[PDB]
Amino acid sequence: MRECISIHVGQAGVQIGNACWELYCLEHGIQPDGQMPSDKTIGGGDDSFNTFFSETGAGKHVPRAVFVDLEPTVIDEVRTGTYRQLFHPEQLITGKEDAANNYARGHYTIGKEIIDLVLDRIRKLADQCTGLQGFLVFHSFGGGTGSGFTSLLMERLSVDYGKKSKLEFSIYPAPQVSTAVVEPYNSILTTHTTLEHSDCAFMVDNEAIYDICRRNLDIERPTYTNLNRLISQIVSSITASLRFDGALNVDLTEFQTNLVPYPRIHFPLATYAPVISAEKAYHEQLSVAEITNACFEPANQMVKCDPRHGKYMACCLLYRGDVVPKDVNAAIATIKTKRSIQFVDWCPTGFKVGINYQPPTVVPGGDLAKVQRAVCMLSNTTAIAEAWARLDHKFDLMYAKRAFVHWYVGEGMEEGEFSEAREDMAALEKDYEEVGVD
Amino acid sequence: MREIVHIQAGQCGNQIGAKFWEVISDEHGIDPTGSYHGDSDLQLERINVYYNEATGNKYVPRAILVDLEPGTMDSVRSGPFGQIFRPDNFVFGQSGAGNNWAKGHYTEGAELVDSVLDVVRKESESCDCLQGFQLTHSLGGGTGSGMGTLLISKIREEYPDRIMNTFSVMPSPKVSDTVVEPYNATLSVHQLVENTDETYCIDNEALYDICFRTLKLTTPTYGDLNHLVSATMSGVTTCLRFPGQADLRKLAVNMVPFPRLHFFMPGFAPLTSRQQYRALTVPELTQQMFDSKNMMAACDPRHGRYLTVAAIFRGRMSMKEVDEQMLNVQNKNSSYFVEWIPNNVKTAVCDIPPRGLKMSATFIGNSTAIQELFKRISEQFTAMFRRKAFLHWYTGEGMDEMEFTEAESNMNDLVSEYQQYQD
Amino acid sequence: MEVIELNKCTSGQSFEVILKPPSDPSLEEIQKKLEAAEERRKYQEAELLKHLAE
Amino acid sequence: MYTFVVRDENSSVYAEVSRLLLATGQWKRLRKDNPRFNLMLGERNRLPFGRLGHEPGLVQLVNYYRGADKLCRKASLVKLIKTSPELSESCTWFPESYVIYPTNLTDEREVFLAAYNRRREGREGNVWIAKSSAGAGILISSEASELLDFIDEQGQVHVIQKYLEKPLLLEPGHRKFDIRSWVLVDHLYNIYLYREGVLRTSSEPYNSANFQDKTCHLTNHCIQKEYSKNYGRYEEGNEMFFEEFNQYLMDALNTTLENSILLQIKHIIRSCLMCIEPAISTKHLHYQSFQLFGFDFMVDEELKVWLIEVNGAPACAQKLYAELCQGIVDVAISSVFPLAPTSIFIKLHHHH
Ligand SMILES: Nc1nc2c(ncn2[C@@H]2O[C@H](COP(=O)(O)OP(=O)(O)OP(=O)(O)O)[C@@H](O)[C@H]2O)c(=O)[nH]1
Ligand SMILES: Nc1ncnc2c1ncn2[C@@H]1O[C@H](COP(=O)(O)OP(=O)(O)CP(=O)(O)O)[C@@H](O)[C@H]1O
Ligand SMILES: Nc1nc2c(ncn2[C@@H]2O[C@H](COP(=O)(O)OP(=O)(O)O)[C@@H](O)[C@H]2O)c(=O)[nH]1
Ligand SMILES: [Ca+2]
Ligand SMILES: [Ca+2]
Ligand SMILES: [Ca+2]
Ligand SMILES: [Mg+2]
Ligand SMILES: [Mg+2]
Ligand SMILES: [Mg+2]
Repeated sequence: MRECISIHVGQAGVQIGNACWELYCLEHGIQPDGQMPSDKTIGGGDDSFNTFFSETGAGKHVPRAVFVDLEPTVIDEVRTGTYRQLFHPEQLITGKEDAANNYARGHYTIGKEIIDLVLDRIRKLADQCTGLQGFLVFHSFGGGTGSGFTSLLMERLSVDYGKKSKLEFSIYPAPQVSTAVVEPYNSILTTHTTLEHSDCAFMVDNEAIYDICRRNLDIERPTYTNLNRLISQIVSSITASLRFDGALNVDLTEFQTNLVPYPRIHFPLATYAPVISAEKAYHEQLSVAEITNACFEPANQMVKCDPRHGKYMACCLLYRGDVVPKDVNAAIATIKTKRSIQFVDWCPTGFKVGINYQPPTVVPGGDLAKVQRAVCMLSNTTAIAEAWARLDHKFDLMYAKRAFVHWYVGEGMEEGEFSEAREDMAALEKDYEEVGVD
Repeated sequence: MREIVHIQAGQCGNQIGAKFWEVISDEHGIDPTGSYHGDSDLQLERINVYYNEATGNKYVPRAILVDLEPGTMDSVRSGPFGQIFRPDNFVFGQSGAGNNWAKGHYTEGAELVDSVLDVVRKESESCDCLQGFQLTHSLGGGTGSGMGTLLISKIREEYPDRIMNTFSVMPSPKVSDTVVEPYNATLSVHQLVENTDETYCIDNEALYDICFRTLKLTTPTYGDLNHLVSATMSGVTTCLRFPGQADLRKLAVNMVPFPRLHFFMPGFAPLTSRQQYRALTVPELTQQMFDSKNMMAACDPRHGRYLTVAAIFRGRMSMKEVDEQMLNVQNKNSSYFVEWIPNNVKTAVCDIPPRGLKMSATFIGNSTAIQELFKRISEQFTAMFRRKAFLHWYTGEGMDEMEFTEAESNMNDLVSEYQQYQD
Repeated sequence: MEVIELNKCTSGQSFEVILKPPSDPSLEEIQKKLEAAEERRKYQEAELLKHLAE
Repeated sequence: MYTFVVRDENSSVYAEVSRLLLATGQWKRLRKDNPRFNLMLGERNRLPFGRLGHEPGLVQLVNYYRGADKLCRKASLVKLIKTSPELSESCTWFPESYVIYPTNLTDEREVFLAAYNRRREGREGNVWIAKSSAGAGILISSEASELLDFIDEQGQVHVIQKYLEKPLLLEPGHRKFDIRSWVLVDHLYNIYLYREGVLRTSSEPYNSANFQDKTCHLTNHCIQKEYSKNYGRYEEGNEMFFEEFNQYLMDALNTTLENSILLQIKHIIRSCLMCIEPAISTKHLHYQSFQLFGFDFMVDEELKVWLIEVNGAPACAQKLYAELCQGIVDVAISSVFPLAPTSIFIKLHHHH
């Protein structure tokens, strides 16, 4: 058994962590006070859920997580929230003034002061791991903390935990749920310094989660809670392998082996189905072929793009619920004959499938309906570069007039780090095109 | 605990600061004695941003009242909410400023500045974490202009990394006290260009036309003009005073694309005349809020281009209906917004409406049209400075003509800076 | 349409399907980049006070 | 008030649609870089599709189908017909074609020779034609040595296909020609055929004993108006419209354009567009697409229709710009952005 430490950075990271750890407890049957009746080994054990939870002599199951925010307003909810007894105070680190949506502020000005405190609070969790696998870092691109402080944390984790792996759960900036004009700057700044330090990153575009909530959940104006409850479903389906008995994606190392043949191109697209409104009278339960086929609809992709005009490098099917291998193959054959699936010529054309019999757990009073079977498809398509183009364009519109640059220069950062990061993104866009187009 | 220190300097500064506290004290449930009698927890949520909690659950406005003659501040202390202000926070002289920037900045004001700062340092030394300072003042007078900008220059020295916010009333010959208001304004504009992060420009001419034309007030008073400034200051500070997804620095990071271009045009809506009971829809709030006849800068935005725009909607309304209407004004007049700053228009909703209004909207624009403002001021300045008219009032206080020529060149540069970004 | 590595357990199963065959900075350099930015903040705030002293 | 942008100043078609949109007082034009637009008239090459469909509140429409290049490229169309089971290599309406990469760069060089030697052994007509997309550069010859040696002299991909040695000729004149039909596809993927086509005819008597002089073999509007010496003799601008051609078919062959030719043209369009629907449809996409096509056809002496190429950015005959463009606004633009007949098209229903 090997442990996984989760790190949540910035307001986005913390709230999404709130929605995920809320879900992990319901899935493993862990009460808010940290008690777990189903667990029979009191105060110890090397089970599958012990990769995310540690145990105390008092029978408490404590998440192996660290929350960090440069402003104490968002973490304070966790300290007095429903799950206040889950974590102990050392796991929740809070500053006094945030980064003002300024990457240079989160990375240099404020970061230097609190970086060592974080690492220490992390090293304390690491000292309980008999075989630490790596880290799951949740954050945003737009926030000055999620963007600026994360890249610094990754740089240090690669120093104090060399051989360990690190996965990301990034939030792509979307103007429909953001009041920050400089997030294109922060995104392209953080992706540049974090690239060589993240072995695999799952991007969730807030635009995509927004529409899935209005189109499928019939929510006219979605709240962060609606968005995070949905995002934690995907996160749960992506981490379930690490927390349940199985053979596919059993440790973090298996996420690069199965998803990232080339290093820099470590951004898998995700897709989830079904998303059914609980407020519905009652939905006709979808079959395996029907929910599988939906994995190739743009409507329920965590990033809005067009895989039909890219090339796949890898592909995983994570099913949860009443599914057997026979129905999976049956649905796959049907889809190849109708869909547009163009692979690269130096990767085999095939799918690794994983089936976990436990159906998706429904958050009491949430927005999602209880389904009998759901699937999450992790596919590494060059079609995701579209997201990088959009962002890279906006970065070009503002940087042409040096707009807003003074805010970053004023925190100690050099103006040349903009064009440097940008040229890196230009390189990352080229490496994507060298692999997909003919 | 992100606290803001308020400072009001001069006649105009104090009279406006007074109502601003009267207005927000009402919305936060604070009575003229500092006691809370509200009905919602939203009021006290972000209460410490502008109020200090004393003993017995007392809320004392974190504000400093500054003036060089007792007259105006005597009124506040005897006004409605006068008792709410901390007695020590009244720092005033006796010689007066004679509507002279030189006196407020170099001679009379210099004798009192060190004592006003001793109070500033007192309120800060209690703040768990100080966001920054906000100053209310006019630029055409002597104290709020000459001394106010002297305070800013000095606050930036003791607090070099805190936000310096101001509400600055620009002078207008149509609402003029003395002929030397252009002199005083040109001198202060240079201090603001250099030492403030955000300045809400408020042209008295705009306020007059709004009271005369839109509001249908036969003979406007400085009292009618201040009603607007109250409603406007209350709106722009909604982001800070109530729960919503915003501090002073974040506002500057998202509004000021260039250091020296940080002067904003506020706007309010509705602006009804006493047909005052008609319910106001969301389209109407938006069509008015962007209308030039509802702005306080006396600048035609169709003559310039917007760099960044913020809008706050107050009341129980449709947040889906707000989005649809904001996204409409942009797509119907995208020629007046710069195309090199993506999503440069943001919107924030608020559930607590101002006093006596079902729903309202406040407008914060960083438009290049504001150069037309600094143009008038620079015209009225040169018309007098080319003959050296009224210079003796200033050269007698110790100044020289060179310092006047430099402030002239300082603002003409500010105009050229707003011009290259309009193409 | 082959199926390989079929592994089954109480909590589920997993397998692989083949449709077609194929055809860092040290701790010294980080402290330097951080102290270099702080040095440029100290220099800037110096020119600010120098200007305020003038 | 709808807004649109213009990123292709060289397009003669959509330069008129822009003039018509502004003539409605309800469509405003914006700078070619302003992202707030309802309609895009994008560039030909490297059109940034990935940046469409991300502006909140705006329903954006583009005038090109992403991936349509698979059908509008010389080498792309060939590979699509021989690989798509919907068309098969035994497709009956497309001339036997092979993709040939120049020997300085898969490649069907040997498969071409196989079918070439088989024809040379069987006495059957063995006249081929070489061509490429980067041309303005065509060689008609009955020898495989000249065709292969000609492609090696270039540096881009070419294609060799069977030259119709028995093409239908018009009289008087004994001349060759081609047919151009225009097809508009809206966001819903309705396939509308413009009732009006044009015949770009040849003004030189067809000479099958001299493929060297390419004035009597090629029917390009620019070649006849440059290298031909009978330009504008029998018809105006080597352009015969469906009324005069449908009259000639009746006085000479005793048949109608609807039956002998149009039924075949309407079938080819269906089979081509139906084939690539599951790859370019914007039915569940965040933005919507619509594109105008121009198919070119050949007619042999047996009154069989052969497909030449498909143009994704085609031009139109001078006399038909007004009616067609307005039809674009009716069924392609106003069908998405309504304004405050006797359809000029012929809907080709199908199974989506
Ligand atoms: N999906 C999701 N996105 C969020 C959430 N909270 C913030 N965001 C996104 O994060 C972006 C801004 O980053 P923040 O996380 O708020 O910034 P931060 O990490 O707290 O850093 P600071 O600038 O110091 O506040 C915006 O584009 C939001 O859309 C959340 O709870 N869920
Ligand atoms: N296999 C074949 N048999 C007979 N004629 C042929 C032929 N292939 C091409 N042609 C002639 O060549 C012309 C079409 O050339 P092609 O379309 O390949 O060049 P192009 O694309 O530059 C002209 P367009 O403007 O239609 O795009 C037709 O007029 C036709 O007469
Ligand atoms: N809006 C507004 N402007 C005022 C008010 N009182 C004075 N002014 C303006 O301020 C300028 C004079 O400045 P003043 O307040 O006397 O400055 P002081 O010397 O510091 O007291 C004139 O141009 C007036 O138009 C007021 O109550 N409201
Ligand atoms: Ca146990
Ligand atoms: Ca590493
Ligand atoms: Ca004195
Ligand atoms: Mg934050
Ligand atoms: Mg006065
Ligand atoms: Mg062509």
